[PDB]
Amino acid sequence: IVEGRTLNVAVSPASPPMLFKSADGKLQGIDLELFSSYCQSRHCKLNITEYAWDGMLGAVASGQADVAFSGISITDKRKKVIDFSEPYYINSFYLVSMANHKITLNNLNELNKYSIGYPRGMAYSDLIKNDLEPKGYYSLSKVKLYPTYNETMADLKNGNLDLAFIEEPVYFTFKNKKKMPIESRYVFKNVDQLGIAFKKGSPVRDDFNLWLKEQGPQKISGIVDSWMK
Repeated sequence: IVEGRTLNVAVSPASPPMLFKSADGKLQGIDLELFSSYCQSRHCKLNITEYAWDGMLGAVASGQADVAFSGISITDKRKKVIDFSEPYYINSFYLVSMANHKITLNNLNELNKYSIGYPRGMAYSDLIKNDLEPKGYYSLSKVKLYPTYNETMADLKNGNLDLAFIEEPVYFTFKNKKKMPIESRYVFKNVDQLGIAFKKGSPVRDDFNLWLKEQGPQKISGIVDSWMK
């Protein structure tokens, strides 16, 4: 159903290695390798537009875009307005400090005394609103929000922010690829899943799921792992 068809794709490429830009400004990452391989198989073409994070989710939710990707978490809230592929990665969320800032976290009752920050519109808000706030561990009203992970890290680096909420693959990019002196202090293990997003009702979601299964788990996991070092 996509043969010869051109799809409008919304991205917001500041989530390495799922989707990001090299120095030369070239778009790249797991998500692009996956979806461009799908299109090579089904003979479709991509018309890619870059948005801010909320602009990307908005475009696929309204049907302005046919497809969206940039390491997008499959959440209950988003599923009401967006159709997702099966997950290509089981994700974990870390609370991260500078290495010289010795924050020891025994349990969730200890979060309240610290500032927590992350990119506006990301799924950390859901975790807080649904899992931490009701138990009195933290309040959404106390979080610091930023445009991207880069501005979040900048406030971590200068000491303005105590803890950044950073998903595992991005954390490893900053720590191991970029060699930033940061350390996880708490891990929410396997609490999340990443998928490709499609406009509600899109048959492309179903056919992409078919393609994922044609490829098989080892091929997909191999693509994912190749990018995560």
